[PDB]
Amino acid sequence: AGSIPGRRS
Amino acid sequence: AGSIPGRRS
Amino acid sequence: GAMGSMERASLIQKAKLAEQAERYEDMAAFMKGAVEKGEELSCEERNLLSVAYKNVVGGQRAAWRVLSSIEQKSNEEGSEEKGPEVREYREKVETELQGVCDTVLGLLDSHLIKEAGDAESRVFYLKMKGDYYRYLAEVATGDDKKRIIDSARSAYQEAMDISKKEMPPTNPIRLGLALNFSVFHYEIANSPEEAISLAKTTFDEAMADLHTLSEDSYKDSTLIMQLLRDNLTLWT
Amino acid sequence: GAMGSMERASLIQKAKLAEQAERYEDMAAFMKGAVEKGEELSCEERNLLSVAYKNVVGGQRAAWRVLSSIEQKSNEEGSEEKGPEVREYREKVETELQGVCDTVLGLLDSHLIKEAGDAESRVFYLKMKGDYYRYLAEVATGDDKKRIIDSARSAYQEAMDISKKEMPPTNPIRLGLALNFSVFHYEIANSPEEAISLAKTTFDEAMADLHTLSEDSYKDSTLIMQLLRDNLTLWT
Ligand SMILES: *Cc1ccc(NC(C)=O)cc1
Ligand SMILES: *Cc1ccc(NC(C)=O)cc1
Ligand SMILES: [Ca+2]
Ligand SMILES: [Ca+2]
Ligand SMILES: [Cl-]
Ligand SMILES: [Cl-]
Ligand SMILES: [Mg+2]
Ligand SMILES: [Mg+2]
Repeated sequence: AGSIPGRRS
Repeated sequence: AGSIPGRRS
Repeated sequence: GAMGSMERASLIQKAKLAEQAERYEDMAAFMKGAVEKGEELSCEERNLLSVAYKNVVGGQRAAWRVLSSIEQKSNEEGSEEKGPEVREYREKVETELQGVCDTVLGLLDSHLIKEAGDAESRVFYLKMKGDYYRYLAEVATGDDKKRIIDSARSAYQEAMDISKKEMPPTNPIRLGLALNFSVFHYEIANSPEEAISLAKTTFDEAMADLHTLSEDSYKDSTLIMQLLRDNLTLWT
Repeated sequence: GAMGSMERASLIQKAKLAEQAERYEDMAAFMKGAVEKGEELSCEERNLLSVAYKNVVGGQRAAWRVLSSIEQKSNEEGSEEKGPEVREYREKVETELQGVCDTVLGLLDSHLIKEAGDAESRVFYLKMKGDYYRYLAEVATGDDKKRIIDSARSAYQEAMDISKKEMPPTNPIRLGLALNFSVFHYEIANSPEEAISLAKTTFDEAMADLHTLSEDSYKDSTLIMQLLRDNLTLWT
């Protein structure tokens, strides 16, 4: 179950 | 120019 | 306050540098400084905050899961006593994870959310709020686990109410909020049907609104829509 | 000393946990604690120390290079003044890198090296010593840059002298020492011919000794021999 990766801006 | 990666033990 | 003597604009500039250097702890410290200047954040500034902390807590979560898993194996039938070390270190990681979550939640409460009037800012911060309670919920086992869960649900729900009222179905923030909230339902609230219904409805309403978008917006929206689809594939 | 109240064996156990959780700063802190107990380290314990710090300083080096490169671009003709931020942050990373190097070098000097009598332990530590001066040398620009360089060369050279006397040509530590020393020649000492000659001689003497090895040793030796070959390909 993937959330927003939100790792790169 | 690669040195010993030495990152995993 | 570590960063109290650095200029707002320097903190922002250095946050971008830290991201390029993959120094996410510095990035986080820098944006914490930025926030504590007391001015509202621009869209781009909100993203820098979000990205900084998401990377930090993400490393912590991955470490926690590794340790929690070693811990669970060690507490099995036929497993050999290794001592208190596994639990101790899991607890240390856990404590550090919670500190970070409390720090972000602290910034949101003092005073990002109450100053956020625009839909885009308010929803963004309430989404974060839901996310950071969700991360707390992942490791919670005590008297207030349910309260932690409810705090997440409540922040997510208020975000959704505003998003449905003020933003189009393809809005990336609305989409990412709905994705994350549906993960909440599935992973935290034991509500996999709710999770599947939300993700499905979100995906379909977005689909129907793509025609209104430019090529750049279309790319933004469809990327998150694909994350909704991936979850649905896994869950169904 | 943070770790002064934790058991040696718990520090080691937690270092292994930290490695599995990719928590290299914790791993490093744990092995620093372990070392400061004052007992010599086993082979496996030396590796844990080496791996912990190599990962920490490796993250620092990668960040430094990113920032140093932004810095150099910004100081070009036609480049727009952005202020002191780039240099400031490069300096912060740099300071933190140097601190880590001084910490490792500190442990080697107090008192790992003087207690290391066996070839395998002594060479291992002198190799580390050369490595950590090399990392200092990478960022050095002042009155003692040359002294820093010479400190590396001197630790590397003493390591080599012992390795040539006490270990077979295929010894993984001898091989990794020679690889690293040849990188030193190429990247730090401006001696690319020395670099190429060392790597070549090392590779060929090892080749000729592989027949003496078991399958597991053969795998260990050939892996490092391939790193020598990769460098030679790049350099010739
Ligand atoms: C929460 C969130 C939602 C969407 C994105 N991507 C874009 C383009 O906004 C990032 C974070
Ligand atoms: C310095 C060094 C040399 C060799 C290795 N690999 C093995 C198997 O020892 C690691 C570090
Ligand atoms: Ca406002
Ligand atoms: Ca000894
Ligand atoms: Cl611990
Ligand atoms: Cl700085
Ligand atoms: Mg100012
Ligand atoms: Mg003891």
